[PDB]
Amino acid sequence: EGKIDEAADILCELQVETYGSMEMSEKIQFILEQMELSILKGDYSQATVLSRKILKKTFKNPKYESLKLEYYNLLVKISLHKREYLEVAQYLQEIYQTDAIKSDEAKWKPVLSHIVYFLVLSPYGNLQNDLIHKIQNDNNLKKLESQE
Amino acid sequence: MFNNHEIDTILSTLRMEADPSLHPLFEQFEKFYEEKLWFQLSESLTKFFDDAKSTPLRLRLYDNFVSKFYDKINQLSVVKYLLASLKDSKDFDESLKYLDDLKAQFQELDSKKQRNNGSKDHGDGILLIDSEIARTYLLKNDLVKARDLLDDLEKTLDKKDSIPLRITNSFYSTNSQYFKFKNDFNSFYYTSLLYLSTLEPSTSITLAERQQLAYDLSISALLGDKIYNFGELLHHPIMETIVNDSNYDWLFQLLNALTVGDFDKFDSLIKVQISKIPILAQHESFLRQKICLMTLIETVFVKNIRMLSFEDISKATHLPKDNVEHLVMRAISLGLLKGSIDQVNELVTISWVQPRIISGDQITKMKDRLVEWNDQVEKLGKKMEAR
Repeated sequence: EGKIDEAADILCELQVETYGSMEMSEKIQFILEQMELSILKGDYSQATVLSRKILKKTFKNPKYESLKLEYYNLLVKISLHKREYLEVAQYLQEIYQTDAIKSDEAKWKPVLSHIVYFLVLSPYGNLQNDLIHKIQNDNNLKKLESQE
Repeated sequence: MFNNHEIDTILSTLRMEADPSLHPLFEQFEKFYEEKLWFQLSESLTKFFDDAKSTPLRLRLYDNFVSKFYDKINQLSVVKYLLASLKDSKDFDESLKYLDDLKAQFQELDSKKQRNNGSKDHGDGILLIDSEIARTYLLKNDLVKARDLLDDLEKTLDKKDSIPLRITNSFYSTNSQYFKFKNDFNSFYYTSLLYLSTLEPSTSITLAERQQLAYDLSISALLGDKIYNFGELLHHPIMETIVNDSNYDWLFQLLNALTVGDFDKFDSLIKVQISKIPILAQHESFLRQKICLMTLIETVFVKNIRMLSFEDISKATHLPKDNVEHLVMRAISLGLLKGSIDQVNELVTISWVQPRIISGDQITKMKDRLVEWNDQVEKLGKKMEAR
């Protein structure tokens, strides 16, 4: 119907009223949808503050797959408005090891094509120095070798 | 002939009264197969002098001995030449029966022990499985699936230990063709170095391996760069004992070509066959520029001179000074010189970390300067003996 600004304010403090500390799984779908409302609204800094208390606690729990494959997809869209290529490389980290353990190389290789492509966009780093030599990037596409 | 039956009878009779492993119907079949002196199969110590002939498809009868087999030679000696004689067979079905169907925990972890190995003396073929998977699929799969076979291998190499270093030969033989299918041979050169050091022990000390190894060492050292250029050719002259021509004679001229650095000697080095690779055009200027630099580094260093200029460097390589500045930097990243070349001053600053082995011309003056010049400190320190 064309309502935007009033959409994010409905799901903001309503998810806390139901389960504050109780059930995070039911809270997952609300934070993800509200962060998408800020993307369509055009404010990248809004959705950044909306996700705080969840933190990395999902990583301290057994891997649920597609959960971790969602947050990092919407966090890159936030950095798209800011055009910051440093934070995008950090959001591609946990999913880099996820598709290399659980999933196969079908979806692992095309994501890596943009992982090392964004590393040239930053003045190296403490973590990027260990991102130089990789065992699995020496095969398949030659452009992956060219970027390596 | 009868050498199979006569020799096996002596060693078996002195141990067993009747042959435990050989079935009385199979006893006459031992000398019944071929007309030659040595057949395609044997047992105990007689098997040590026996090897593959043409197509040893009779190994199934040798595998048929299980129950009473260990009463002559230990039960773990079955897989010794089983997969060694089939190396030239090149069959997928016969390989899966001796690798996947062999599995593990058969009889060996119950009433006996396990030394792994299995291709010498007596050992279990479980370690032999992971070693021969990369060789069977070497000519089958491509550079994609070839990496997964190395993961279950390299990790197994660090998980378990083996006294003979021959297990790396099968590891280096797989990486030899794995690197040959690629472009850059730098990794192929380092692979053949540790492969030659493992040639001294058993498992084919014959000169048939040096024929195919000389072809690998010629191409690896040509497009590869590790230590010097031709310096590793005179350390192990194994090529002088095999065919001189047919790509083996290129190292003959390359020995004296890099010391000279004349373009006329390069025509006899590279030919139409090797010129179809674009990698050769890149390393053609890499070999000459480095060997001319190694001489200048030995020339620039006498006493107080650590610094070169753009004169002798550009005239020796016959290249414009603009590219030479950035062409040495490709060799600088290899760990040769840490210096920083200037521009306006036209002076090459050299920080020399290079080991530069093959000494003995310097040691006459070099070692004496560590004594006589050090004796000056001893003479001046005798006046400090007051307290």
